[PDB]
Amino acid sequence: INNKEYRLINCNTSAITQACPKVSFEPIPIHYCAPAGF
Amino acid sequence: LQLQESGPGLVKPSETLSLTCAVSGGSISDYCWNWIRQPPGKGLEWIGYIGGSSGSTYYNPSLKGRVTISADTSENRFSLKLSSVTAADTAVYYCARSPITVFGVVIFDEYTTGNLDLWGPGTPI
Amino acid sequence: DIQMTQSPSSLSASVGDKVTITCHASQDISSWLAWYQQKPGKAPKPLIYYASSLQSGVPSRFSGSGSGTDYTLTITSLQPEDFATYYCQQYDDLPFTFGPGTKLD
Amino acid sequence: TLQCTNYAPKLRSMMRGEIKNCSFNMTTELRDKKQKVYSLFYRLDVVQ
Amino acid sequence: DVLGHVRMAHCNISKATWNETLGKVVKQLRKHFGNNTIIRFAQSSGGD
Ligand SMILES: *[C@@H]1O[C@H](CO)[C@@H](O[C@@H]2O[C@H](CO)[C@@H](O[C@@H]3O[C@H](CO[C@H]4O[C@H](CO)[C@@H](O)[C@H](O)[C@@H]4O)[C@@H](O)[C@H](O[C@H]4O[C@H](CO)[C@@H](O)[C@H](O)[C@@H]4O)[C@@H]3O)[C@H](O)[C@H]2NC(C)=O)[C@H](O)[C@H]1NC(C)=O
Ligand SMILES: *[C@@H]1O[C@H](CO)[C@@H](O)[C@H](O)[C@H]1NC(C)=O
Ligand SMILES: *[C@@H]1O[C@H](CO)[C@@H](O)[C@H](O)[C@H]1NC(C)=O
Ligand SMILES: *[C@@H]1O[C@H](CO)[C@@H](O)[C@H](O)[C@H]1NC(C)=O
Ligand SMILES: *[C@@H]1O[C@H](CO)[C@@H](O)[C@H](O)[C@H]1NC(C)=O
Repeated sequence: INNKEYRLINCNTSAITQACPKVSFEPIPIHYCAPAGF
Repeated sequence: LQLQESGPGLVKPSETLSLTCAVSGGSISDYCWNWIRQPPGKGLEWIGYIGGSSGSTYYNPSLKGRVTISADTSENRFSLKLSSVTAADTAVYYCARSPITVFGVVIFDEYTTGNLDLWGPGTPI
Repeated sequence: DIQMTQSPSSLSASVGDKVTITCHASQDISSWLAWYQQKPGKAPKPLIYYASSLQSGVPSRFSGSGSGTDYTLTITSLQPEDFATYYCQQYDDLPFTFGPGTKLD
Repeated sequence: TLQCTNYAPKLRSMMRGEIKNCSFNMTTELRDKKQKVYSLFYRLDVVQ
Repeated sequence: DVLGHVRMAHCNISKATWNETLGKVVKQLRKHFGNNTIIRFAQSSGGD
């Protein structure tokens, strides 16, 4: 900002939502399927 | 253009003084009209003024209340009334014309005025 | 209620002298100052409006200038018709006020 | 709380008293600091 | 701030056109009340 005074970068543009610690970020494969008629 | 005043030459204590001023050679709607007081031996004191086409009035905080100023453009005349006249209100009264420099809508008093361009003969009271 | 003073209150002068009359405002009035000349028994007549603009019909011998709180009126040739009491009118803000006046003699 | 004065105290026309110059603190990007803000409001939006 | 004079917001309507339009409105309006009545117009009364 100007032991020194600092701020988080997010306070310049956006409030941060804390990710829930119980939700994994491991990739899981997803299959895309056509609807009837396609 | 001539301004000519009239009215009683003196009123009794607690009576209302009513002075008039006629405009000859011009029109009230295009100018603002001021009343100025001058007690004997003293300088000038502004009483109040009324606009032309807008009809708005302003009064001095001195002579608090009491002062009514009006105009009637159908006869090209205007008048001043001062209620509850006391001994301290004896003075020479003048009517005067002031120009209007218009920057906006004239009916909203969007103009600069306050200069006195023409004075009447005066009416000692 | 804007206050106005004048200096000198009485200025001694002879015929043909160059004279200056000053006016001092309690606050900046943005050049909205008018000068008037009054004779005993008569209504005052206009001289100058908006601090420096000469009124039509007034001799060219009259001039003036100033700014802020300090304004002056200059008379370059004091002829007998000019021995009068001069007044400053402040119309920048309402109520309108006048100074005490300066007498020439 | 706003601290307001008239925007144009020398106006002799309509809009006299209609626009007020109001001072207030107001927050900043950080929760630990406040600023000082001067802004104008219309009379119809501000009550004493 | 205001980069110039403070002025009143306003709106202009032609006077002759409005008077003619109002005359047309009264002429048609009389059909539901009678031809010997007086139709008067006035401004609003209460509310904000
Ligand atoms: C609703 O109807 C009303 C009434 O007609 C309109 O009010 C007019 O509004 C205009 C501005 O919007 C006013 O114009 C001003 O006129 C002044 C006097 O004009 C005469 O003198 C000049 C020379 O000084 C001539 O050129 C002119 O032809 C006239 O003979 C001007 O002095 C004003 O000047 C100011 O503005 C100009 C910008 O144009 C600046 O350059 C100047 O320095 C100065 O700041 C201005 O031109 C007009 O006077 C008003 N009339 C009345 C009767 O009040 C409303 O505008 C109208 N509104 C709508 C929405 O239709
Ligand atoms: C804050 O954001 C602006 C753009 O909104 C950016 O230019 C600036 O660099 C940012 N501050 C820092 C410290 O990066
Ligand atoms: C803003 O906050 C400060 C805190 O010290 C206070 O003194 C000040 O009066 C506040 N401003 C207004 C307009 O209330
Ligand atoms: C409105 O403006 C138009 C031009 O845009 C003009 O022809 C018309 O006369 C104006 N009417 C009024 C009432 O000002
Ligand atoms: C204009 O208004 C007057 C009433 O003020 C009315 O008598 C007259 O008929 C109106 N003009 C038109 C064309 O309707």
